[PDB]
Amino acid sequence: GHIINKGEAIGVIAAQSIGEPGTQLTMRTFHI
Amino acid sequence: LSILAIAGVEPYQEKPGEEYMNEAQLAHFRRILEAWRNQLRDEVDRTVTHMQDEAANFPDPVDRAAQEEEFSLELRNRDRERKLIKKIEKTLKKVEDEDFGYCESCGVEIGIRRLEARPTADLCIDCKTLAEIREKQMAG
Amino acid sequence: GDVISDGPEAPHDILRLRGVHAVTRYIVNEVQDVYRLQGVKINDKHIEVIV
Ligand SMILES: [Zn+2]
Repeated sequence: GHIINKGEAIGVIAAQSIGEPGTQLTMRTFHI
Repeated sequence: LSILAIAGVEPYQEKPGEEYMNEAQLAHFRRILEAWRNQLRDEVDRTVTHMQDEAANFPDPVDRAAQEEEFSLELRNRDRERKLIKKIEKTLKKVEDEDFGYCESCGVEIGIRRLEARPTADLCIDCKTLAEIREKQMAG
Repeated sequence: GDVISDGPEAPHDILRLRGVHAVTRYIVNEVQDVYRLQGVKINDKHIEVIV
């Protein structure tokens, strides 16, 4: 819970977080 | 028809010497159109709350395809309702512009009782049917 | 940076005409709109590193 540490490779862990739930999105083309 | 039910509107009834399109009639279709529009707005809005709960919970690999199947039916329909709302809005412009009740191809007038079933009707049966025939030939 | 016509606009514009902080805010909300429409929580932090 503390602040991000020096050296943590935040670029990767950022990317992962976005790409994991991608399975739950509709890959057709929803139009609201 | 649950459409006529949604509004507190009852099928109209053209009286003996009633002029064609009058104030009372456009007030009649406005209530139905807004209520129909208000009902459609609630369907697109509700649906999403269920839609947001399923996407948050992760299904088991086995039930991803079964869960997804119900999602696709909803999605397709919604875009049609968006089209329907846009058609209603387009029809709502015809009332304000005082050009409601007549065929768009030929000047012929569209039936009063015909408009109560589907207030968004744009053509008379002759032009509309002919259009559907051209369709099957120009498409396939 | 005003709307001179309507319809969606290209992110290439927003950065140029409205600002680095403007385009970044366009993306984060319009991507989260798709995820948040689906009930998925992804902290803006991440989307920002991509930006
Ligand atoms: Zn006609």
